[PDB]
Amino acid sequence: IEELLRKILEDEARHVAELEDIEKWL
Amino acid sequence: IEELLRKILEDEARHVAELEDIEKWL
Amino acid sequence: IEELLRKILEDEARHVAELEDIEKWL
Amino acid sequence: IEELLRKILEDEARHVAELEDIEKWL
Ligand SMILES: [Zn+2]
Ligand SMILES: [Zn+2]
Ligand SMILES: [Zn+2]
Ligand SMILES: [Zn+2]
Ligand SMILES: [Zn+2]
Ligand SMILES: [Zn+2]
Ligand SMILES: [Zn+2]
Ligand SMILES: [Zn+2]
Repeated sequence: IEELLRKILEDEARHVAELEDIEKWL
Repeated sequence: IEELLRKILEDEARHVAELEDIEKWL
Repeated sequence: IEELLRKILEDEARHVAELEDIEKWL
Repeated sequence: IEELLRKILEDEARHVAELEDIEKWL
């Protein structure tokens, strides 16, 4: 469970950064 | 932008799958 | 923990649908 | 599209916060 939660956390954080990039590009 | 959005949304769908498995394990 | 996981699951699923909308609109 | 993306990314940031709390509770 620990490893899976860490991976979701990582990916969610990356999404914030990617979506902020998209917002700026749009 | 379209390709990046698709990668993000596919990962969001994987999060549903992973969270559902965490629910089962808990 | 159960209630919080359910809410994240719900929201992730909604994001798939919203992001697929954005993909179509773009 | 920009407003919707902002709502999504703000929720992604909340998921990091919520997942981190779940880690602590577990
Ligand atoms: Zn995400
Ligand atoms: Zn991702
Ligand atoms: Zn992921
Ligand atoms: Zn499953
Ligand atoms: Zn999401
Ligand atoms: Zn949301
Ligand atoms: Zn949420
Ligand atoms: Zn916290």
